[PDB]
Amino acid sequence: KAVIAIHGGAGAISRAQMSLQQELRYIEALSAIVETGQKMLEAGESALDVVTEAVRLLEECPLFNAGIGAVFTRDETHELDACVMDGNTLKAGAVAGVSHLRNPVLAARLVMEQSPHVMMIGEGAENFAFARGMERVSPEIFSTSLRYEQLLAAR
Amino acid sequence: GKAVIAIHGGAGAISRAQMSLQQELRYIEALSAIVETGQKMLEAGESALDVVTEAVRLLEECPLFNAGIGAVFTRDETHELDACVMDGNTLKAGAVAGVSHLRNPVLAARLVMEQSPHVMMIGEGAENFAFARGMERVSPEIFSTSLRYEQLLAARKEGAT
Amino acid sequence: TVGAVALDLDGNLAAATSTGGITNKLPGRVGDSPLVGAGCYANNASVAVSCTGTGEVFIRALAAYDIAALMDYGGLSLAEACERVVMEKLPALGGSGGLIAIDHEGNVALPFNTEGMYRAWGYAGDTPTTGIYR
Amino acid sequence: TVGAVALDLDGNLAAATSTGGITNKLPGRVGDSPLVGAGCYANNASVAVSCTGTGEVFIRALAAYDIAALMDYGGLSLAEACERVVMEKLPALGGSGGLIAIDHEGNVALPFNTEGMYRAWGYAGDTPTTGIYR
Ligand SMILES: [Cl-]
Ligand code: NA
Ligand code: NA
Repeated sequence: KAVIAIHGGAGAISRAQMSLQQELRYIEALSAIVETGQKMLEAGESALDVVTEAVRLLEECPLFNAGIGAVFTRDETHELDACVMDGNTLKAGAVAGVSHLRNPVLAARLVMEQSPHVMMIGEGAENFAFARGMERVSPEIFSTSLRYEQLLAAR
Repeated sequence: GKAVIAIHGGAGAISRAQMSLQQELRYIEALSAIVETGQKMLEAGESALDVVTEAVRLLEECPLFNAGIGAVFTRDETHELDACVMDGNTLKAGAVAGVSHLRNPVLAARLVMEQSPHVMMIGEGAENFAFARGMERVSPEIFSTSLRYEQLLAARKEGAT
Repeated sequence: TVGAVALDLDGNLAAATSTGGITNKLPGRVGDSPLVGAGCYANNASVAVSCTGTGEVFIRALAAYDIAALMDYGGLSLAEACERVVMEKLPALGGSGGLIAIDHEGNVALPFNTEGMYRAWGYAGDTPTTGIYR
Repeated sequence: TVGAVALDLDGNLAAATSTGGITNKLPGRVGDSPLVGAGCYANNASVAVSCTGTGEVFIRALAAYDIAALMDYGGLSLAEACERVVMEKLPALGGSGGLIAIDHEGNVALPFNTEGMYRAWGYAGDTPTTGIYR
């Protein structure tokens, strides 16, 4: 019957560079978020609300390259992208290139439910969100020392 | 099978009732010249990729078609242009969305494919990438036409009605 | 919106789609045109597709790639695939428009469910056909 | 890149994907994550999918929708579809990464061809599993 899977990205992971204390932090975060998702499904929440909340938590968690803890672009900026899709209606919402929205997945969901559109990009996506009452955040809120150091290393 | 080209300039509520043969003939002659260009290229052994690039470049250039020059207007009386190109040989693809300062989005899309590791670029980011690769910057008003502006004024009137 | 698909003398397929979007568009909105597998797709093993129509439905239905999958996985002909996508599924989903498609055997299809689609096609070294209405 | 797929007690499937993209990214670059059928897809008739890896390749192979199409039109199992896409077709294009998928029957797959994928899953009223390495 009901079931959730989540991911926090593939390819970024190498045993030889990871400490066990980092592995544990990731196990704890993954386990806490999948459990939130399980409780929701047992309580009769929809697959759409469940995937929305799961991805919201992964965004908020600085360990994961989405929302807070986003990687940096070449210009030391954050450009965020997200999509959500409802298998019952084939309805879908998506934002690309957003910098001033805390939870891209919630912006994507706002495009799905409060526009006739599927995909919005850039300032237009953000203005659409703000007009529907989504809060404007400063772009520095996603910035982390860990990700910034990875940018300097890449150079 | 045999080498072949198909082109379109868009599907929609094209009303025989409203149209005169004279208006229709402007569309037929534009389509006929462009497809004939592509056939000539195919006959001379040009690549499918260069044929579709050139056919769409001409449809962009032609003010009758909603792509490049003759782009419809946004709610803000601006032009936001999008395009894609895909090579069935390599399955490489190139694409731009929401660009206002590139004359030929299909040429920018092709540039993303050929001169970046990427498939899709948007907005100012797409424009700065193309400028850096030596594609020209244009004024957004080069796409503006009276016929599309009058269509924006009619859509606005309908909205208020 | 505008588009081209081609099969060349060497058996390569290619597809290109370009648009200014829609009259009165919300700034930042993106239709199928620039989205691989929605408004544009090309694979030497199947088809080259360029689409035009109600962008949200062509995205949600992955119209261009769907033509490829229906042929490759479903074993439909280009004609059956175009009928399925353009004349049945897109209208059921509340979308309107059309597309142009050439398969790896040089079959050509220009389906549309609208009053018109501005279109032309022609085999190398043959007379072209043009069209506006059904 | 992060994602979630879910099958609820009413038989509905949903998927979401979110990303900050790649370290040192060219401004304006868009990967698979926001593109329907590439990095995210859900259809009650088939499967919910969220992807992660070399975004250019997930776009060119339309990974998420290809799982759905193989199952829907091909009659492949979720496991067959995941093996084909993740283990054969993506590497053939120089793609690395993985995805999470739940079918309409509540089968779950978390394929990847990389050294790692941060992942977790669990049935409702049951004990969750996490995973980093193979
Ligand atoms: Cl006609
Ligand atoms: Na995060
Ligand atoms: Na034009």
